[PDB]
Amino acid sequence: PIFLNVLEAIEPGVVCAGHDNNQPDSFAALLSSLNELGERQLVHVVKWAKALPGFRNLHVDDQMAVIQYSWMGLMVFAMGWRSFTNVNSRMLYFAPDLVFNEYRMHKSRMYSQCVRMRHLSQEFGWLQITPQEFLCMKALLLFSIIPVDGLKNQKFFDELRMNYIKELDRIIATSCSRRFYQLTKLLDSVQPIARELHQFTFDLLIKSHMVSVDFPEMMAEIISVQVPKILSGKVKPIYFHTQ
Ligand SMILES: C[C@]1(O)CC[C@H]2[C@@H]3CCC4=CC(=O)CCC4=C3C=C[C@@]21C
Repeated sequence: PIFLNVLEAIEPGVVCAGHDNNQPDSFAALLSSLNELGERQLVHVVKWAKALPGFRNLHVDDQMAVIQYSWMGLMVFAMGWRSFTNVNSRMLYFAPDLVFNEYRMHKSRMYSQCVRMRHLSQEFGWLQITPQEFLCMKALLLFSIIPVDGLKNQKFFDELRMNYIKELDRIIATSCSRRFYQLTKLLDSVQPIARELHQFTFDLLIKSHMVSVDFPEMMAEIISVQVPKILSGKVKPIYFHTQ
């Protein structure tokens, strides 16, 4: 009741990219649209996270940090879910006005990464993830990447993360054990994907001026300030099982 009531009530609604589907696809136009969509989704991720049960118990500085580190994985996870519920994972449903088909996957120069994300999407089907499990897993996904040196107040974070794990546990509840195993495995699988995208968007930002790919304000900031901390090993994901 209560926990899930909150997660359902705060789930963001549909977000459009504002892409112009009439002009021919192209590396520059597709990625620039994705970046605009990224900026827009970021606004929602922030509002969503701040409304999560117990989130404000975290030190104010830790709050923005965990959101900026988890942003990529969060977007990837929700996207895979939208792709599964809308186009049965046949394509990547980034937004109602920005669906990637085989051709866009290739023209965006993100084919292998898109293949990886499509696999994630398909897993929602293969595992028959319920909407409730999806919401719990997405929440937990927000608390799955932190600085090696710890946050301002690691204790509140560890406590909060532990609670979201217990919540996923209740929703699942020798079948419980098997289900918990496969869902935590799925959650772990998001990280390697998020890392490839972190590397890709970072490289893209550095040469964005040469390829005509625009990066909105807040994203350009996150990719140049928070993402390199992840790429250089200062910030690491928290895996359930050893990789
Ligand atoms: C194109 C790029 O710069 C590299 C990877 C892209 C990511 C891929 C994951 C993603 C999922 C969504 O549903 C919203 C937009 C979205 C992105 C928008 C811009 C990024 C960060």
